[PDB]
Amino acid sequence: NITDSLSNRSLIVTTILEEPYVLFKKSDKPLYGNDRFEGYCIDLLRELS
Ligand SMILES: *[C@@H]1O[C@H](CO)[C@@H](O[C@@H]2O[C@H](CO)[C@@H](O)[C@H](O)[C@H]2NC(C)=O)[C@H](O)[C@H]1NC(C)=O
Ligand SMILES: *[C@@H]1O[C@H](CO)[C@@H](O)[C@H](O)[C@H]1NC(C)=O
Repeated sequence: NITDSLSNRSLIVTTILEEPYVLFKKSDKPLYGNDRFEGYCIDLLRELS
């Protein structure tokens, strides 16, 4: 239950925008916050969250 173990833990992740791991989100209208990104590391961080 590592899903239940880390609640109430707002964490801050930084990254570098050069990779195919993170190269924003492909859409006509830009989103904001964590939802404006996509890639290997972004959906990987969504999987880990
Ligand atoms: C986040 O905070 C809430 C506050 O309600 C926690 O909920 C309680 O968590 C404890 C265990 O830490 C349980 O024993 C209680 O039954 C829960 N409810 C009550 C009555 O508060 C929640 O678990 C916390 N989440 C974390 C820290 O991961
Ligand atoms: C996590 O907790 C849930 C309770 O809803 C339980 O069903 C599940 O088996 C737990 N996960 C592990 C790996 O024990």
